[PDB]
Amino acid sequence: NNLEKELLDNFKKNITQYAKQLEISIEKVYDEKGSNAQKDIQNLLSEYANRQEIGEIRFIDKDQIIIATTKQSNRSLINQKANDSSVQKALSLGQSNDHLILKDYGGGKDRVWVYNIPVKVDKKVIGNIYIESKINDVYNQL
Amino acid sequence: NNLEKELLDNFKKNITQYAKQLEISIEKVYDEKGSNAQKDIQNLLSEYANRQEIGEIRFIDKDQIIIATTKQSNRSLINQKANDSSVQKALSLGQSNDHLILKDYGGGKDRVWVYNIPVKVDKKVIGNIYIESKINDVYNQL
Repeated sequence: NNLEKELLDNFKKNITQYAKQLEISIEKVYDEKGSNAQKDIQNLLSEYANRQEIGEIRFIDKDQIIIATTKQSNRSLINQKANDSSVQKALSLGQSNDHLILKDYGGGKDRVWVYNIPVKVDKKVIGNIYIESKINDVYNQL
Repeated sequence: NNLEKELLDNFKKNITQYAKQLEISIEKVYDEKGSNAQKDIQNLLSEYANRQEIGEIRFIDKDQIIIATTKQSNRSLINQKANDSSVQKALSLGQSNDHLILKDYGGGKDRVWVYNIPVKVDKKVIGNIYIESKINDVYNQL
């Protein structure tokens, strides 16, 4: 019955927990590790991207330039501006948001759950983690 | 100064990217192409082995039998068990690892960077890609 509801909740919870870990790890690049942060960020992102349920992670800085992406095909978007309202809102409001979108990666219009989490280090919004997660597979694992 | 650091990072990045491509290609043998997989695996491995900076690639299956190797001299190790802890750990933990070892291929003890990447197809660890890369030449190209 509502195994479906628990499956989606658990999926949501995992993603949020991933995203928090990634946000803290990026803070820790500054606060503890120091100090080529883009490289440090790209590596962390590409690590986290290794979950099958994550389709893409990007890091968009406070000037809204994309400085890392985990997708092969979008590497050309690195060092470009991000044309995205949910990202601008996170950068501007300094709070997280999530939303569903429809995206055709080439297999059909897929249900994708986007999560944005601003990265705030010592009182400054330095950027935003943008995550596409494959909420589709929740119905596949269902 | 730290041209050295960038050279090693770039070397590491390339190898990781190779290994990911090879892992996906082996998944795609099952998911898309079908269906004499050992032959399919040996060919892919021997293809990828064509980079000068790759010294050997082996594929070790979940039972830890070596089913492909790109080295002439080790062809006798094909269809033998792999006596290797970094391989067992990848198969068991289902995550990638890397490590440095010292290996004398006959020219002296060389610095070799080993990368292991488990191959997971539709939720099963089916095996592990083991790569020896010639981190030595980074200091030669240096």
